[PDB]
Amino acid sequence: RLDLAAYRELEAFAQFGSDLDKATQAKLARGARTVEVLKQDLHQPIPVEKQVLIIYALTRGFLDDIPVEDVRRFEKEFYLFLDQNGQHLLEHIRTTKDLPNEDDLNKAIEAFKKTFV
Amino acid sequence: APEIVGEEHYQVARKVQQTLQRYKELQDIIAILGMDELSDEDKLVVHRARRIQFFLSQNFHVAEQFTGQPGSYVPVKETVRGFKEILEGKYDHLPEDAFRLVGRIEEVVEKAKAMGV
Amino acid sequence: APEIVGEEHYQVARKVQQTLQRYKELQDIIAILGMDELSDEDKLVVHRARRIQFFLSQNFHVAEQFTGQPGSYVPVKETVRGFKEILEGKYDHLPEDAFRLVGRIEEVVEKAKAMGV
Amino acid sequence: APEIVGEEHYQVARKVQQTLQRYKELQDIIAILGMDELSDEDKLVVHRARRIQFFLSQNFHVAEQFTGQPGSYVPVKETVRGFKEILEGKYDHLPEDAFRLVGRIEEVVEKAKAMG
Amino acid sequence: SLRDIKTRINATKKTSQITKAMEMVSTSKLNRAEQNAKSFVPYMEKIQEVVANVALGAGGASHPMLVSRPVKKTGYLVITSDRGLAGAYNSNVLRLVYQTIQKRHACPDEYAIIVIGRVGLSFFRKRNMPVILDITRLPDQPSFADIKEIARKTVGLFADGTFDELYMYYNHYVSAIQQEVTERKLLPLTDLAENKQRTVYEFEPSQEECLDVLLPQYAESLIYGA
Amino acid sequence: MKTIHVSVVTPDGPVYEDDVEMVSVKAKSGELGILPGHIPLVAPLEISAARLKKGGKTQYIAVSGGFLEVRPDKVTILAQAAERAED
Repeated sequence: RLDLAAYRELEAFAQFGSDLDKATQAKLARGARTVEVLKQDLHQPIPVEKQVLIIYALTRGFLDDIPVEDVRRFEKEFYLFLDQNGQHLLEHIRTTKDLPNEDDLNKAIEAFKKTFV
Repeated sequence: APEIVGEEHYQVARKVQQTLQRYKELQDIIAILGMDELSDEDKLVVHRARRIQFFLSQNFHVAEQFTGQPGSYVPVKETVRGFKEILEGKYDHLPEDAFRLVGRIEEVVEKAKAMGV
Repeated sequence: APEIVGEEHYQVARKVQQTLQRYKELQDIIAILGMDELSDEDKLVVHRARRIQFFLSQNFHVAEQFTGQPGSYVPVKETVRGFKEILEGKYDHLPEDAFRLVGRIEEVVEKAKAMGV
Repeated sequence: APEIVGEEHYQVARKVQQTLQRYKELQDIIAILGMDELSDEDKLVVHRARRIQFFLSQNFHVAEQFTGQPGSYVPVKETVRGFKEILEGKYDHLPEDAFRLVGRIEEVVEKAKAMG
Repeated sequence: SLRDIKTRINATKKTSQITKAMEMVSTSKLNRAEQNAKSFVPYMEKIQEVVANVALGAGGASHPMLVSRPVKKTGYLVITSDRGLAGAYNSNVLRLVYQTIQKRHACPDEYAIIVIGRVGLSFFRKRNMPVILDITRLPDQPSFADIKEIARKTVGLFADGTFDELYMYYNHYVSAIQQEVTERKLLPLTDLAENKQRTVYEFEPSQEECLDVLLPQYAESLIYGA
Repeated sequence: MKTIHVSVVTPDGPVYEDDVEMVSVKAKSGELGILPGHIPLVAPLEISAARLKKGGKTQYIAVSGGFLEVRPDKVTILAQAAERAED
């Protein structure tokens, strides 16, 4: 929520990117990616655990290496990777309604990035 | 309603609407600040929005007493083709007035030729 | 319009109304950005419309009891004369304040001289 | 304004309002240029204005269920006193954080002494 | 009507946000520009000291640039911006130049125009003013390396004889609110500030050979300071 | 041994401030060497590098058309562009 609000109040400065300080450039870069990840296709629901995991990936900085045009595809491939080998994380979220262990989560996200292109 | 059009036609139709939405927002900016500041980035949007908007007009068979012309009948394939060309920039060089009150895009090319392009 | 004025006085009256109409068109943009963004020929319109607008005001006999200034009676020929010279540019150098609350066009000259121009 | 406060308390309250208004205008320029350019001249205003803005907060009795703070009741002549001191610069040496979420001015001195 | 008022409100809000961003970024660019001017100061001071010494302290009117000659035509150097939305910044300088050359020139061949920035160039293409040299973007940083060539050309035009006096018209910065139009005579160097101090001066070339390389660089440096 | 402060200045800003013990330039008259206490001397330079010696160690600074201004206590280089060797 914080990132989205800051981006909305910064929108008018985006036209002038070459001139901004690095803090504002960071805020704009985060806002563009947040807006990308909040997109969705009609009639395609997502499970809550997958929603939480992708939002965690966004807000923890893992997604700010990808170009804003790869964010949707990254999300899709990440879901497939989770289906294949993040079953312990998915099960832990389903059962405890809580975030999994941060170190294991970070390892999973970095491992997926090691195979993204 | 995405399916039928969905592969070819839906992508062209939504890209036309996105271009015309941006041009509305630009029109109040455009007047004062905008024609200099927009002239680099956003004039690429405005230059195509002017042409897309002129090409959406047509000459009708029953409107001859109003237009001095006979009418035209455009099949959907040719429509979708022509708008895809204009969005790809194959016609950015032709004058914007050639696009007015024609049928097929070949007719735009012919009218610009007659104008002396 | 038609008869009486129609030759001499009609040309002056229509030139006055045309100038005040164009000033009224510009006033909208003058409000936001001032006179710094006008074209050099559209700046002359403002320059002379201010003079014409101030010269249309007058000092009345009955307003002496508000203000110690005695009023003035101005003939139609002098009225037409004065507005013709202002429209030609004969007094484009005088401060606009010399035109306020006077009778004949000569009083503008004397008032500016009194003001110290 | 007029009667009661109008002699003592209205002079203190008007100085508090003028100081916080000045800081709001400064808040736009402070962000880029003003971090350096305020830092001498306007830091005298900003350093005191942030301490006034923190001292206006308080620990509520009802807040004890959110955080373990007993909460306090501060009389009008004590708040008039404390703000007069801060406006006089008695307490500028204390960190801004010492002024936060506290009762009378003395507890600011105690909080600062406890945090160093 | 109510709908028209709603549309006007939205339009006015959109433009206000854009002018507010354009204000803050100009505020940043002003701060960087002032620092950039202060950066240049030691070199501007050293060359002026040495020039005073060499030309006035040690010698006399032996170089063409120091010597007044009767004026066969004068060149006007005017610095204006490349885009609008500044209040009177360009119109002031253009007005001063136009008025001065109108009041002290009768026929077009008496003068030439060297201009910087699109706005002044257009102001002179309007009318039929004889503009000899131009440049535009000077991407205000112009790394300064880009403006070296326009400066050498103007000095060389004076040198070859096409000018007898050369002037500079530009806005001078006082503060955020006060920018004062300014005219300075760029050549000849008819008035040089004195200082007494000097060090052990060498003579690998002569006085004349020293001047032949010194004076053009001093003029180019005055242009860059303006 | 004796030190002299050397300054390479450009219109963009500074470029080198230090007190090396030698300094070899390529001036109009030819190659020039400078020791501390040198008599005042001004001389133009052409495109070359200025060699600076500190403790035997040598330093190179490229100079694009400068002017040398020598004082017994300080030496100034006024170059229109000048970059260090490693820059």
